[PDB]
Amino acid sequence: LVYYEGGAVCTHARSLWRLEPLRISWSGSHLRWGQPLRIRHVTTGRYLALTEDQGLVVVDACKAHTKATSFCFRVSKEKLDTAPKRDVEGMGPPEIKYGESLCFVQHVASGLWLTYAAPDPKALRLGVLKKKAILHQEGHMDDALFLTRCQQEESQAARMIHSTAGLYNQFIKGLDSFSGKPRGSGPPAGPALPIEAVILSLQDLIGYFEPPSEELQHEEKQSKLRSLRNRQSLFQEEGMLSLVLNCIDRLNVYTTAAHFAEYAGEEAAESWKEIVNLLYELLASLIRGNRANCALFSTNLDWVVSKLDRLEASSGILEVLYCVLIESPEVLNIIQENHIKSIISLLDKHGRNHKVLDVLCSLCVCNGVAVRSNQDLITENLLPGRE
Amino acid sequence: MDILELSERLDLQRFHSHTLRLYRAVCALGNNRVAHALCSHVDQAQLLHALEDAHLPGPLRAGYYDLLISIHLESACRSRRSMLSEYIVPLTPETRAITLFPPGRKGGNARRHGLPGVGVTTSLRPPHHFSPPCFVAALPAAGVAEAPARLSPAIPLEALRDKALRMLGEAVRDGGQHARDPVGGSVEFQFVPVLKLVSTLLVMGIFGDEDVKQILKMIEPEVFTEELEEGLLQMKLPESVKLQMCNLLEYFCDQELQHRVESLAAFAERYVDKLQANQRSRYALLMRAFTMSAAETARRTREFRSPPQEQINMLLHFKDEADEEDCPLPEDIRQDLQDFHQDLLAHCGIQLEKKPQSLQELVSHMVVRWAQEDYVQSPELVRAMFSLLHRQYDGLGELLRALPRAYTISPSSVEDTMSLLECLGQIRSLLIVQMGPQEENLMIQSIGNIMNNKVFYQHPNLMRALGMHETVMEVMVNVLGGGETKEIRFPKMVTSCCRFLCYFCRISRQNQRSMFDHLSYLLENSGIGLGMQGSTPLDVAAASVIDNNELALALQEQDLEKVVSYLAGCGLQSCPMLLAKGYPDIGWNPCGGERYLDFLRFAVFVNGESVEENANVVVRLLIRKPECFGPALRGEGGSGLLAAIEEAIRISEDPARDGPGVPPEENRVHLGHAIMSFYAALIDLLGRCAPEMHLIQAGKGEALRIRAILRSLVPLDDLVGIISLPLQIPTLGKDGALVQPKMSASFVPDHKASMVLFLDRVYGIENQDFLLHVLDVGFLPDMRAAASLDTATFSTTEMALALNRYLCLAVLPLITKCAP
Amino acid sequence: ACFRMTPLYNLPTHRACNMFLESYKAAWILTEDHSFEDRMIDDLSKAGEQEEEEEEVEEKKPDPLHQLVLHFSRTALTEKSKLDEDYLYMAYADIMAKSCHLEVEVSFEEKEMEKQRLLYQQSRLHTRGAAEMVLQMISACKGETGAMVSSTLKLGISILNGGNAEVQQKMLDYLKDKKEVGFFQSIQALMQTCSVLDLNAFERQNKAEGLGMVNEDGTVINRQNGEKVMADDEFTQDLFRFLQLLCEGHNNDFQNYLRTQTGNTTTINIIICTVDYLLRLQESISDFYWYYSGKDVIEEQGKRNFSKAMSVAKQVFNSLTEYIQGPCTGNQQSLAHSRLWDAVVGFLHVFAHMMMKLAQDSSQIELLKELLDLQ
Amino acid sequence: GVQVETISPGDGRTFPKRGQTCVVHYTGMLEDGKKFDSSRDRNKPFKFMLGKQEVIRGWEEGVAQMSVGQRAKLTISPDYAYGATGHPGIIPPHATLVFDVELLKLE
Repeated sequence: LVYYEGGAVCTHARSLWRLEPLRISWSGSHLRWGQPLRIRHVTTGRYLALTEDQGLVVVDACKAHTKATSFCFRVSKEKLDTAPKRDVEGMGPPEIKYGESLCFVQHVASGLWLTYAAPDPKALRLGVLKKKAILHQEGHMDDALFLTRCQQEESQAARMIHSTAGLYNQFIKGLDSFSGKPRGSGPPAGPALPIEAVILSLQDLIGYFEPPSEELQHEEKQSKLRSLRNRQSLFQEEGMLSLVLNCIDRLNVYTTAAHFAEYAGEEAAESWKEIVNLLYELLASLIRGNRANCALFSTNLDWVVSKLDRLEASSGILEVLYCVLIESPEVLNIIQENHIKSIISLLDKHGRNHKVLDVLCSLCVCNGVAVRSNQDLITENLLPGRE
Repeated sequence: MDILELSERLDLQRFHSHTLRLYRAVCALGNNRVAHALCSHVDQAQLLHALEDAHLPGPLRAGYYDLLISIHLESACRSRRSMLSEYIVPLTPETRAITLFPPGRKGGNARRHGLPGVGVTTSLRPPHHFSPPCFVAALPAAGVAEAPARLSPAIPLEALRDKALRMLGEAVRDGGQHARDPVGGSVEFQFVPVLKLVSTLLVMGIFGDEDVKQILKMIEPEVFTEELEEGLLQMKLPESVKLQMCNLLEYFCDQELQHRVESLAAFAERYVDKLQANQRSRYALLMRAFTMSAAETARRTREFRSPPQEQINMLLHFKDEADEEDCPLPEDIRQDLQDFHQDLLAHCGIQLEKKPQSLQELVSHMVVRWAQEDYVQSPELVRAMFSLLHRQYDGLGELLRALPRAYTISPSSVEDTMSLLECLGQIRSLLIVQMGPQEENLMIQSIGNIMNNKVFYQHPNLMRALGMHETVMEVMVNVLGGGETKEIRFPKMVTSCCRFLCYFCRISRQNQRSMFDHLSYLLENSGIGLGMQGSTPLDVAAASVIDNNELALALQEQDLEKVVSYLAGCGLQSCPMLLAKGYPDIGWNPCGGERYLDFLRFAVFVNGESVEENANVVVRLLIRKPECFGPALRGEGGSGLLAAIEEAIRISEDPARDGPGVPPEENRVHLGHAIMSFYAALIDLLGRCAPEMHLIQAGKGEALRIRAILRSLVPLDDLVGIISLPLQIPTLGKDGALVQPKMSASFVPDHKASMVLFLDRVYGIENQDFLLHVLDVGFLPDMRAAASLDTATFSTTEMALALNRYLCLAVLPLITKCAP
Repeated sequence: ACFRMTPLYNLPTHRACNMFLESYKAAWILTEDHSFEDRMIDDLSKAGEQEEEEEEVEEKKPDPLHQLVLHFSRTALTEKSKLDEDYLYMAYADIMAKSCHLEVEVSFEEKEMEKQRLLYQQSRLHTRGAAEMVLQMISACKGETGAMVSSTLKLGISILNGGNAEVQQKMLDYLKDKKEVGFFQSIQALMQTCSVLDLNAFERQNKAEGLGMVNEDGTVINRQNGEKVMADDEFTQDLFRFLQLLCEGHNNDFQNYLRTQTGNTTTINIIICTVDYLLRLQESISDFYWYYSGKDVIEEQGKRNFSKAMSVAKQVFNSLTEYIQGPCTGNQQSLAHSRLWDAVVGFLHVFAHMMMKLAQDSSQIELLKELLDLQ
Repeated sequence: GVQVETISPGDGRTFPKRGQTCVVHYTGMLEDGKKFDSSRDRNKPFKFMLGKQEVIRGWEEGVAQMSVGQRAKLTISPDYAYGATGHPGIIPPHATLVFDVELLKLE
């Protein structure tokens, strides 16, 4: 469904649309009044369409057949349609401006105008600020639309989110397909999983989210940090973080590569460990330096403490925890004795690593504020034994 | 092993250094109990030995220095630093003796400054308190979070002070020789820990005058000689060491400022004595001399009719020398002030060689030389050095900004002031840490002690300078915001947060204005506090606005709109807390609508008269959001007020519609009473917004329009019906047991009083027939009932008391007015 | 109570001492004038021992003033939600602002001399990065009014006075290479925050002063608070003076950049924002007129608020004039297609009626003169 | 239970009485041998009054048996010591305590 919405949705990716003229050649030409075209949603790959049954929606390309998905921009609502314009080779006349021209969207076949539904009463009581978008014969005067440019960063990020979501969902679907079906002394009996593509995507995204080097100058480093925080927020709002969590959850049920092979085969069992480490590293990259993304774990912190003991990605899980605790005080106020004891057992079982001490130090103080409960629990459980 | 093998065993070095970091973290920010516990694992002997151990790695050396500071010194230094900004000067012989310039042969104005940090200081700083470390002591029977807060562990401060001086001198001398084997492997690791310890001890006040002199000689002997060795400033030191040096210099500059403040206070003592005597003699001589002239006698007497502050201003207005003649004071008294002013300007350096000969020149030249020599890479160091440069160049402005924190007190208030200061230090410490039960108890107890203190009431300007109310508000809000949506914890602390702040506005108008300035913050924090019962930030706001026409007229329509939006949300949605408690689900929250309404009442009604500026705004906002009026008074599909009251009474009779009907608190909400009280508050607020008559006689269109709107909203027949509604009366029955109404769940005379006020202010009683109608329907029956209840058994009943209040407050005055 | 007012000799010494402290502060310490700004700036501009180094020249080490400007630019460029208040920054900005101007017919040569001295004192700053720091802090304020932005604007005005083309060029080059929208976003938000006359506030103030309760401390009748009416008049004038000085000298590059920023993803028309503020201002002035129309004589506070509004309007008019002078044809067309015509119609109505009304009483002559100058 | 063994003898006649301040140097170890307290590290003798209940039951009774100048080892069960709750951070729950005590003087 399509809505007129204001707020952070503006800065979000879901508000991003791509204009696709019906011609392949010279599709980058200047847009022209009455020029038929399709409107694509970047993060979903779906196309604005008019459907007899559900009216204005976004449909898949397979169902986009140029009668539902063909739209034009008109400067005025009058039904002139005096002459269909001839196709032009070259960029052509520069008619429509960014942020100045006022455009009315019209479905070519029906001639309907893009407009809002005039929210029914009690919507104000709900405090719902979003207005469903409809196609209507007359519409409203204010139906005109400014077109605003997006950053190359945002466009790239939206496309990458779309592809990453598709890939990881296919991976998850395969894992669910052979979740509870052992292969025995046979094949896993299912479509080949995209291990290589998943690995390369994970590596590319880690490099994409890599933090700037300290050697950099202050101004450029701050600009890179802005870019990184924005990209993290966009990925989070489009749900990549939850997708990574789901992938990790499904890969965790298998303790080891052999246990994975029993269901998937040795060929994927080899890459099991690499994939889990890459997923944890990507999670750390997404949440590092982002207070909101780190705060999301307040509801589910046990998701990390329960996994701390696992041997395959111990360092990655620990880094995830470190980032979360440095950024978010909410997690610190929800900490518990069970969590502290698990972290101390990590010292006991895995060895004397100063990173655990850094985590425990972060548990005590955040942003100049101390947590007495955490302080006292750490003291009581760690110090007196003296081992 | 020997701990010194960690010079080559590096993994162990890192692990142990981070262990020291953890030790500091667990005791960070006031956990004196954890400090005591640590004193067991890392003992005083270990720490002191580590201080002197030259062969340790720098990380371990610094970690042990900082661990000592954290365990023993951090809380005390922070508490003292909090006070250092303030200058509470007792009027004492010691203060009198204080002079900007020590005595000697040179004239004070032209004289060389005395040594910073050396001399007499009378400003009040509360003492440090320490508890010995002992682990064989009897375990208190008292429970956790109720036992008193523990003090920081004790360590021998004079011995530590001497050792710090000695190590600093040794470091200076060896850095003079440029050894290839510095302690810790670096000049940084050699110097920084000692300097941090020394700065902590200075701020704490451990160092004496001679020790300060030795430190000054280490810094720069040539400048601070009192009447070869190389100084740290000449030792060509790295940036972190420079940062510590800057902190030390900041301490000394602060001491110079404090000396200026104290000298000004002493001069004020001495000079006020003379001015008071002169005023007495002059009044006296005027009385002997009133005979000759009347008018010019009047003119001088204008001085004694002036308030004291204006008398001061008049006496001191002789600077320009053009107002000298009009200034009454004689030339000698004037010259005393002029001389002191010149001395002050000289001491601050306004009055105008290669060798500095003063702290200001030393600091300025050092900072400029550092910046010239190298491009500093440390923003913190840059900030500090340029702050010092600013202070040296503008000393008068520093004093000008510091004085607002200066207050002179009699020596007789010293002990109470010190107790109050300790309580305020506790409260200030509570800002940094998260709230808990123990912290809540400490907060409540400190507030109670402060409120018992007489100084709190006598010296409200002192408290406003101290920022007591602001710190209390910061604590309250830090509690409010955290997990606000889920639930509000530590409600007793917020209830205290009024009792303190919310008597505070009553103590003085200036306090009330100070809180009015923070009003919006209180209002935006009010939303959660509503569910909590007792004294609330909305009550703090009401105290800020109450009975002050200036503040009410300065009140903002933005704040009013915020209140009205909250009330609309209340009128549209029920209370989730009540729903969770299992109450019947209605569509709106009478309980919060009532609070917002009485806040608006206090805003619009002052000293018996309406404020039209706020009243009209309230009316307009309320009509624009009419859901605030209630599900009744809605218009379309809306039952009337009278029907609402009747249905509320039926609800009160019927459980499972008045409450959960499956209270320990006994404050259990009764929906019928809540609805009746909401509507009564609404009617009262509308009546209070109603115009005063004199405007109506003047024929002011705005007043007439407002009154017509109010009448349209509330018809008269409904008011009369509510006034006529019967009120249950205590009866004696069934063995002589009293059957008696419950106020919290029943219709009460205050509901009627609101309607009476509305009727009087809006509709008015101008016709005998209507007057008699009201008497025969509603008023007279209630008077008969009250008089019937005027019996020994029934006289003290809450219903009888409520009836008497209702009558005297609303009815009887109305009958008196309508008597003709 | 006036008779009962206790004489000074009857008070306890400590209360009297605090009163003395406040009075002495106000009369002596505050009134005292000491100038250290120029001396500070010179001492920080001078660089030492580079003559003996003889390679540090080729190295180009920043001098202390350059380092301070770099520090504050660092603080500005740091990524965070809000611009924290910095008394050090504001104090040093005030010092630099004083350093520039450092100040009945005068000679042409003297007048050129003053220009040259001012240009030198401006160079001391913009060679070291003051213009870029100004822009960075304006972007950092994120459209929130405050003392930080006030000091930054005053510094910008100080360095830009006389239409300093060098500072102009530097500002523009910085803006165009960085291609950041936050600067103009903050400018727009500050314009929106800028206040106009409020008759409700005026009436409330009048009623407050009429009530005139004595303050509980001593006796203070008609105790004055911050002027509820146009409290931010100085800020509005400084903002528009800064925008005017950008275009001073008929700098077509600014005159067009203010209208449109080609490189940036989005652009803001400061010309139209100025027109909108002017329209709001003339609406306020016409309403305040209608308030005073019936009354024969305007009172003192009304005169004052009229003077404030007319000063703001004069500065706005000069800014709009400077936007187009040279001429800048695009800005001319934008204004011609703007609502400046409606603003002018309203101003003409007010001008005529106030002219007639104020001619009647001589007590209103100064306000009439100000009105005529504004026309 | 308090269990006292003489490391070094005292005078053998002068024994603490109620209301009499005892001055001691002590070193505290857990039964495993870990040290948690020592007055000598602080370099300050520890003074306590008998019958007052400043110190734990074990110290009361054990020092009651000692003599001036006597050095002794005191073994105290948890029930005479801090017991189940323990001393947080310092002493674990259910910890037997070993102390080396020198009774310097009575005052």
